[PDB]
Amino acid sequence: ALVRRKGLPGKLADCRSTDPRKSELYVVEGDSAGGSAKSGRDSMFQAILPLRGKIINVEKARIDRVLKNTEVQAIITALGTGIHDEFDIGKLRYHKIVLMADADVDGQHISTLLLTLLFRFMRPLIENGHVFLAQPPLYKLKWQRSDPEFAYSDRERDGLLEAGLKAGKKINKEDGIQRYKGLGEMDAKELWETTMDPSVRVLRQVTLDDAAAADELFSILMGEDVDARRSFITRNAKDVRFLDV
Amino acid sequence: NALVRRKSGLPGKLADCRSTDPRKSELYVVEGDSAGGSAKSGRDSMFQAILPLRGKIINVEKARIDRVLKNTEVQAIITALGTGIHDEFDIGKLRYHKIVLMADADVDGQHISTLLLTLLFRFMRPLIENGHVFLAQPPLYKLKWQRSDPEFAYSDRERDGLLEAGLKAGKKINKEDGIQRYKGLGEMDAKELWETTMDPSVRVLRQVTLDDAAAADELFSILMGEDVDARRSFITRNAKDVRFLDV
Amino acid sequence: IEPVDIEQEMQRSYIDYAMSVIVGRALPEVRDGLKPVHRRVLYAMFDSGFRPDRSHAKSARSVAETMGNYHPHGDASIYDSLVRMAQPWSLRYPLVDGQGNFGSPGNDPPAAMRYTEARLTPLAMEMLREIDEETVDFIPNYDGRVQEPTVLPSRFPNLLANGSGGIAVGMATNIPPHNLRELADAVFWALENHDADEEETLAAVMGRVKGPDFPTAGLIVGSQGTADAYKTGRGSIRMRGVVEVEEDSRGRTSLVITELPYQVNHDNFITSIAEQVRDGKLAGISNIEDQSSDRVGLRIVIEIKRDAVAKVVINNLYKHTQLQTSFGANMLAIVDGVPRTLRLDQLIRYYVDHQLDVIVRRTTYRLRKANERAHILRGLVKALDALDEVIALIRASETVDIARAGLIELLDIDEIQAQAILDMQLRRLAALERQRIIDDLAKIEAEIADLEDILAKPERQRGIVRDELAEIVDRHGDDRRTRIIAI
Amino acid sequence: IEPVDIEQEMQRSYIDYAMSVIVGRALPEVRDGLKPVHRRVLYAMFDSGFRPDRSHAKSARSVAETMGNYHPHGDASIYDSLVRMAQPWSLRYPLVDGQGNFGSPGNDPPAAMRYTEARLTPLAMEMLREIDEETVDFIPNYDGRVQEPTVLPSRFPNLLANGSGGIAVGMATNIPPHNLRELADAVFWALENHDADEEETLAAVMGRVKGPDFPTAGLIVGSQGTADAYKTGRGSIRMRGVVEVEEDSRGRTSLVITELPYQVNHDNFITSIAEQVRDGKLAGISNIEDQSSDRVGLRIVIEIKRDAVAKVVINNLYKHTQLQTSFGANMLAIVDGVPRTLRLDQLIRYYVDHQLDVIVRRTTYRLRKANERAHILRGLVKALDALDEVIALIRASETVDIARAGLIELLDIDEIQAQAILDMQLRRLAALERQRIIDDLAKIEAEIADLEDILAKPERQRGIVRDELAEIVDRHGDDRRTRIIAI
DNA sequence: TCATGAATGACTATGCACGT
DNA sequence: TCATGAATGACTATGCACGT
Ligand SMILES: C[C@H]1COc2c(N3CCN(C)CC3)c(F)cc3c(=O)c(C(=O)O)cn1c23
Ligand SMILES: C[C@H]1COc2c(N3CCN(C)CC3)c(F)cc3c(=O)c(C(=O)O)cn1c23
Ligand SMILES: [Mg+2]
Ligand SMILES: [Mg+2]
Ligand SMILES: [Mg+2]
Ligand SMILES: [Mg+2]
Repeated sequence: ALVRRKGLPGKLADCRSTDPRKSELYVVEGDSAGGSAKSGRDSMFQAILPLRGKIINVEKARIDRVLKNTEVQAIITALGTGIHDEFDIGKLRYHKIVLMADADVDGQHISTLLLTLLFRFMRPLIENGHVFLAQPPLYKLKWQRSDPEFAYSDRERDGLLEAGLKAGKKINKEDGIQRYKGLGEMDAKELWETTMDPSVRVLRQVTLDDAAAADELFSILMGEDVDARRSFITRNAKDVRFLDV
Repeated sequence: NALVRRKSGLPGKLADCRSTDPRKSELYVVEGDSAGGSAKSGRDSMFQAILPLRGKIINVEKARIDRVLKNTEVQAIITALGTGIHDEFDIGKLRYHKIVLMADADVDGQHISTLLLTLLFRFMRPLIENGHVFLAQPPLYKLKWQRSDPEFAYSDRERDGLLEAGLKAGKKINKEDGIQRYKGLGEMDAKELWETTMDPSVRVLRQVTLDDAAAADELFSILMGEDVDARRSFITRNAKDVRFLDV
Repeated sequence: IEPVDIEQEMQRSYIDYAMSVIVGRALPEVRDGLKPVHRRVLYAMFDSGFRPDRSHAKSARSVAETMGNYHPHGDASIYDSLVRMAQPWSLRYPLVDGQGNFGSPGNDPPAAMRYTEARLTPLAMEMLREIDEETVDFIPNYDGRVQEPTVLPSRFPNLLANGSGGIAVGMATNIPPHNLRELADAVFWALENHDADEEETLAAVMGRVKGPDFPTAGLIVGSQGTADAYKTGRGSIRMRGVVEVEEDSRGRTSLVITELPYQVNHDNFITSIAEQVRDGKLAGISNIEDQSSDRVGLRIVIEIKRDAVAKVVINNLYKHTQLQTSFGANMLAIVDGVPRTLRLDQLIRYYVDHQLDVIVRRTTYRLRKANERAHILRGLVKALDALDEVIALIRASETVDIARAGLIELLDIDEIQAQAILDMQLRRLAALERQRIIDDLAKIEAEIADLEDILAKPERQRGIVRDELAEIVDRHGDDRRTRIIAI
Repeated sequence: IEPVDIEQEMQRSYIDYAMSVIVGRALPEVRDGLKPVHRRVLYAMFDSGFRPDRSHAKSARSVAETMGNYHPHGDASIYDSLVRMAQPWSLRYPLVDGQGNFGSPGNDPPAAMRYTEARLTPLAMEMLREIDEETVDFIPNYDGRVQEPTVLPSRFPNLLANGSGGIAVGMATNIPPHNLRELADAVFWALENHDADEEETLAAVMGRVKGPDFPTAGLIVGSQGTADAYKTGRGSIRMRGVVEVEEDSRGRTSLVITELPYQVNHDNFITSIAEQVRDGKLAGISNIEDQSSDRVGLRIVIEIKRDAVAKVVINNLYKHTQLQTSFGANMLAIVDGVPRTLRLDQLIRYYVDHQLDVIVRRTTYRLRKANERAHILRGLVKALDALDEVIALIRASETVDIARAGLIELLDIDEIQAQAILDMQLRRLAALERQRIIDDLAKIEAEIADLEDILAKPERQRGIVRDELAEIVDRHGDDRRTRIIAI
C-alpha cells in the first residue's frame, strides 16, 4: 500500500486508492487533454500526469541533462520507482501506466520518446506489462435521435455510418460526424466514454520480445547517428503499411 | 556630472542611451512591450533611452510602501531614474533630465499616466517641480496621400483640417487604405514613432507643472486614495464639466 | 513645449478613465444586461453565422472577428469572456455553446483557444432576434469601417436572468441571476398593468420573482435580503449548499455535500476545510474525501468522528466555510448612459420599455419595406395592363436610358418602378406569373394594413411582446434550481 | 486488451512521424517552394480577401482563418510563420505586407498578434494568380468541410527566389534566396531551349544565376561553393559583411560595419565581439559602439587602438566572429511527394514544368467556360431572330415549364439555353443590348479560337509563361543586393 | 487578505539536422 | 553549445469595489 497526495509532482492529479495493484496512471499529452482527463477520470483508481511539450530524447541527451528535465523528473517521481541500477519495481506506485497521446503524428512521436525513456531507464515496467497505450477516438457520430457513437478508424466510421443508416437512423449533414484532431478537443465525458472507462476503453499492452533487437532499433531510430536513421527510414517506410498483413 | 550607461546594475528591460550627460539624455517611459520595442528601434540611441512598462502600475497611494518597493515595475523606474525616493531623494544623481511618459491615446493610457504621475508626485516630487517630467502626445491618425508624403494628426479636428487642406490642394487619398487610425502605440512601427513622438524637432511634448502643492496633494488623495465615497462623489460632481476645463 | 498643470492632467485623465469604465466596460446596460465585450462577441459570432443551425466554428475565429471589427483589445481576455458565457456554472442561461474543455467549477482552467469550438446558443439567438430590422441603434465601430449595435433586441430579460458582476471606478455592480419563468410572469404582469404605479408594480413583481435562481442550485435562507435588494437595490442574500448525512455499515456517519452556493470554487472549498482541520478549527471531522466525478456531479464526503454530532459539524461548516456564504446584491446598471441603482420594478419596467421599442421599430421597418415592395409591385401591374405597349417601347428604344425615360412617360411611373420593369425577367410574363404579381400586391396591401394597425394600437404592441416572450419561455424556460427556505 | 510489441510500435510510429515531417511540415514543395503552413496562411488570407487592393486586416483574422479551416495547429506558431513571411531581412521577396511592429534583425521580438495587421503582397498575389481557374489540384481540408490547394500557381520561381530552410527527420534543407531577375533569365533560357539536355541546361542556368542574393546584402567571397551547390545540390558559400575604415582627425581609426551576412543576429554579433574583447581574444579593438538607427540602418563602429592595423583587426573579426560566416547550402525539396536533392537545372526545369501545367490547365478551364458562355449566347441569338414569337409563346403558358418546353420546340434549344432566355431581363431587349449579345457571341467564338490554338501549340504555351513572367519581373524585379567578389 | 472580471504578453523547454 | 523554423500554452502582477 502507498500514500497518495492530498512530495510528488505538482502537475500530478493523484488517485485515491492506496493500492498500486488497483491504480492506474494516465500519462497524457497536453494540459487541455490532461485537464479534461482529470475531470472525466475515476478519481478512485485513475491518476493523471499531463506532459507539456516534446519529451527529451534520452537516447541522444546526456544523463545529467535528462535528470534536469522537469517532465522526466515528474514521470520518474510519479512512478515512484528508481532508474537504471536503482530500479525497484516494488515501489511502483501504479501497476498500469497508460500513455495517452493524440492520434496525430506528434502523438506518435511523443509515444516513441516516452517508450524510449521507459525502455532505457525503467525497462522492467515494459517487461512485466505495466505499460499500455490508449487508442483515442477519431470520429463521433451524432445521430439525430439515437445515442452518439465513437469510431477509432476511418473503416469503423464508414461501418457504423452504414449500419445506422440501414437501421433507419439519421444524421445532420452540418453537425454530422465530428472529427477529433486531438485529445485536447474532447471534453471530460467524451474521454471517459472512449479512453478511460475500463469497460469500453481500447488499451494496447506493450510487450517486449527480443531485447537485443529492441536495443538496436531504439539506437537506430532515436540515436545521434542520422545516416543510420535516414537509411532505415528510406528502407522501411516504403513497407510500413504491411507490418501487420 | 556624468554617469555610466549599461553596455553588455540597471533594469533588464531598460534600453539605455549612449550619452553620459543627463542634461542631454532622455528617458522614454513607454506603455507596453510592443510600443517599447518600436521605440527602441526608432529612437536616437545617443540621447534617448527606453523603459517599457508592462501592465498597470501599482497605485502607491493605496498600497503600503513595502509592497510598492517589491513591485518590479516601480523598482525599474526608481533604479533607472537613479534618484532615491522620499527623504533620500537626490536630484544630483538624476540619470535623465527629460522623463517622457508615453502612453496610448486610449483611456487606459490616461489611467497609466495618473498612476505614474502619482508615483512621481509621492516618491520623487522634485522631478515634477523642476520640470523633468513630460507627456508625449501620440498621433491618432495617419493620412496616406496617393502621391504626397503622409501626414499625422493628433486630434479629430486636425484630421478634418489636413484632409480638407490636402483635397483643396489637389491631393488624393484611397477610400480603402485611406486614413489609418491608431488605437495604441503598439500599432505603430519604429519610423512612425520617431516622426511623431521621439524626433525632438516634431514631437509634441507637454511639460508637467506643479502650481499649488497643497491642492495637488488633496486631488491625488481623492482620486487615488483608499476613500471610495470621496472618489465617487468627486467624479459625479466634476465629470459633467470635464469638457469645459479649457474653454 | 506646452506647459500643463498636474491637477488639470490628473483630473481630466482619471475622469475620462473612470467614466468610460463605468459606462463602457465594467457595468451592464439595463436593457440587454450586457457589457460591451459581451455584446460585441455575440454580434461578431452572429454576423459570422456561428449559429446553432450550423456546426461549431473554431473559437479563435470568434475572438479574431471580435478583435478585428468591434472590440479593439487583446485576444486573451476576449477569449476569457467568451469562455465565461459558455460555462453552465457561471451563466444561469449560457449565451455560448462551447465544444471542448471549458474548465470546471474548481481550479481546472479552460483549454486554450486552439482546442475549443463555439457557437451561439438558441437563447442567444433571441438576444439578436431581428437585429437586422432596425430594432436597435447602430453606430460605427472603432475605425468607422463597419457598424455595430449599441444594444441588442434582447427578447428575454437577460440582465435579471443571467445577472451581472463588475468592478468599475467609484462603484461596482453585483446582480444575481433569476429564473426565466418567474421573470416572464413579472413581465406579463407589467404588460397587463401598464398603468400601474411603482408602488403597485413593485408589489406585483416581487410576488412573482421569488428570489435569485443560481446555476449552482443550493439554498437561499431567509427572505429579508432578497426583499432588501428588490426594494433598495442593495441586499445581503444568505446562500447555502446542500448537505445529506449518510450512515455507514460500521455505524460511522459522514456528511455528503452535493451543491455549493453561487461562485464558490470547489477546490478552494475543499482546501479550506483541509487547512481548517490540520490547524485545529473543525474538530469532529475525521476524513475529507472528494468522491466527485463527471457522472455523479459534486460529491464531497466528510466523515465525522463517533463522538461528533452531524448538525454541530454542519453548523461549524456554515460558520467557518463558504458552505454558507452571502451574496452581496447591488442592483447597479447603466440607464440611458448613466449608472443607476434600481428597484426590481424599475428593472422590469425598463426592460419592458425596451421590448416595446423593439416591436414598434420592427413594425416601422416592416411597414416601410412593405410600402416599397407595394410601390414597385404597382408599377409592374401598370406594365402588365399595357404590356404590348411596354415591350414595343423597350424594343424600339436605342438604349436602356431611352427605354426607361419612355416608360415613365408611357405609364406615369416613378424611375424606381420603371427600373423594376426593366429588370423584369421574361419568366414573369407567363400567365400564372403575371397573376402572382397581382396577388402579391393584394397580399402586401393586406400586410401593410395589419402593420399600420399595430402601430396605431399600443394594446397589440404589448400583446406581441407577451406572446413572443411566452413562446420563448415555453421553449427555453427551465425549473428553479435554488431552493428557497425560511429561517 | 490487445497486445503489441514495442519494436512494431516504435517502427510504425516513428516512420509515420518522420514521413509527415519530411513531406508535410519541414521541407518545401519544389513547384512553389512552400511548406504546408506557408501555403495555407497565404491561401487563407487570399480567400478572406486580405489583398493589396484593401486595407490591412488584423493579423489575428489571418491566423484564425488559417487555423480554423486549413492548418489544424496552434495560433502562436502560425503567427510566427506569418510574421517571418513579412520581414524584409528574412524573405528576399516578402509574401506578407505587415503593418506595425514585426521585430528587427536583432533580438527585438515582433509585437503580439493583437498589435499587428497584415495582407498579401503583390508578389504573393502572383503566387495565387488564377488559382480559381482550376490551375492546381485541390483536396478536402483536415475535416472535409472545405477544399484547399495542394500547391499554388506560383507565377514566379519562389523556391529559388525566397529560398528555404527546414529541419526534418533524417534530413534537412537549406536553399538560399536568389535574385528574381537572374532566375527569370534562367527560366527564359529553359523555355527557349526546352529540348536541351541536363548538361547544357546546367551550364546555361549557372551562367545566368550568378549566385545567391540575400535580403541582407553583404558579400559572397569565392565561386567554388556556389558552383558546388548548383552542380551537387550541396555546397559551402562563404559570406561576408561590409566594413568601411574611417579615420578621425587626431583620433584613432575605426571600423564601420554596415552590412552582415545572411541570418546573423545584429545583437548577438555585437555581444560576441564584446565578450571576445573583455576576456581578450580580439586585441587591437579599443571601443565598440552601436550607432545604428532606423534612418541609417546597421552601423556598428569599432574603434581600434593606435598600435593596431585595421586589416589585421578585420581578419581577426572574419575569423572569430560571424562578420564572415558560411552558408551551408543543401538543395533539398519535395518532388512529387518525395524528398530530393536537386541540381540548379533540375530546380529550374521542375518549376518550368509546373508553369506549363498551370497555363495548359488555365487554358482548358477557360475553353470549357468559353464554350458554356457561347452555347447560351447561341440560344439568345436564336431568340432575338424570332423575338416576336418568343414573347407570345411565354404568355400563353400556365407555368414557366410549358413556356420553356415550347421554346425548345420553337427554336431547337437545350434546356440550359431555354432557361437562359427565360432568365433574360427586358433590359436586354433594347437595341444596343440586342447588338451587344450578337457582338458578345462573336467575341467569345474568337476567344475560343484563340484558346484552342494555344492548347494545340506548345510554342504558344511556353510563350505565355515567358511573357507573363516577364511582365511580373519588370514590375516586381529589383537590383542585386549581395555583391559577388573573387578570392 | 482573498475572491470577483474586464483592462494593461514575455518567458519557459523540448524534437529535428547541420555547421560552426 | 548555438542559431535556424515550424511543431508540441500555463504562469506571472497590477487597478478597481466590496464583503467575509
Ligand atoms: C506545448 C505548450 C506547453 O509547453 C510549452 C513550453 N514549456 C515546455 C516545458 N515546460 C516545462 C516549460 C515550457 C514552452 F517553453 C513554449 C511553448 C510554446 O511556445 C507553445 C506554442 O504554441 O508556441 C506551446 N507550448 C509551450
Ligand atoms: C499587459 C501584458 C503584459 O504584462 C502582463 C503580466 N505581467 C504583469 C507584471 N509583470 C511583472 C509580469 C507579468 C501578467 F501577469 C499577465 C498579463 C495578461 O494576462 C495579459 C492578457 O492579455 O491577458 C497581458 N499582459 C500581462
Ligand atoms: Mg496534436
Ligand atoms: Mg491601449
Ligand atoms: Mg490574461
Ligand atoms: Mg511558441
